[PDB]
Amino acid sequence: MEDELYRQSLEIISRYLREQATGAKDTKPMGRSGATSRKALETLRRVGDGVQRNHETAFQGMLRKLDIKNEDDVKSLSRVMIHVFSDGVTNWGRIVTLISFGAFVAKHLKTINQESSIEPLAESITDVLVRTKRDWLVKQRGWDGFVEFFHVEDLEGGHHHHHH
Ligand SMILES: O=C(NS(=O)(=O)Cc1ccccc1)c1ccc2c(c1)N(CC1CCC1)C[C@H](c1ccc(Cl)cc1Cl)O2
Repeated sequence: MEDELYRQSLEIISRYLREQATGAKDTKPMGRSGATSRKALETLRRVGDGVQRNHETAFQGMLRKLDIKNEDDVKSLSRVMIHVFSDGVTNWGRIVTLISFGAFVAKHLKTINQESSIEPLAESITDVLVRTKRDWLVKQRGWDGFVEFFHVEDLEGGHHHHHH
């Protein structure tokens, strides 16, 4: 599961869960390798946000039902996403509906001002995505492949590291 590429994987989804819960789209490329993480946060401003208005009728069917208000309502979902991925589609655009589901669950966790429940929500997506793509994200570089399949808002090109 974990790799040196995982410092560029989890840093896309833990930062976009905070784009919709706290407004933070990031301005400083992320820990270790993170120039691809900056490029992917630019892209999710349109491709992630467009799915918060196309599939959010199904997100409320799993957030009024689950009423996610703890880290225990999130760590129980790390079994579920094994069966949602498998191949996950190699266009990477089908994974965006789980990333924008997680960003709307993170917004319901900021209605009660929690944040230690949104750290395991990024892992319930991404640590389980690199369980089912334990060599396929490593081979395809699927986080750059996500930016190359859209590029709709990465016209700034991301990159140029700051802080860590
Ligand atoms: O690749 C996907 N594709 S998509 O979502 O864009 C397919 C779709 C098509 C039409 C309408 C809504 C989604 C995709 C991504 C994420 C998903 C799912 C599919 N499913 C099936 C979806 C069709 C019914 C919802 C649900 C799954 C999930 C989330 C949370 C919990 Cl508690 C349980 C489950 Cl099972 O998350």
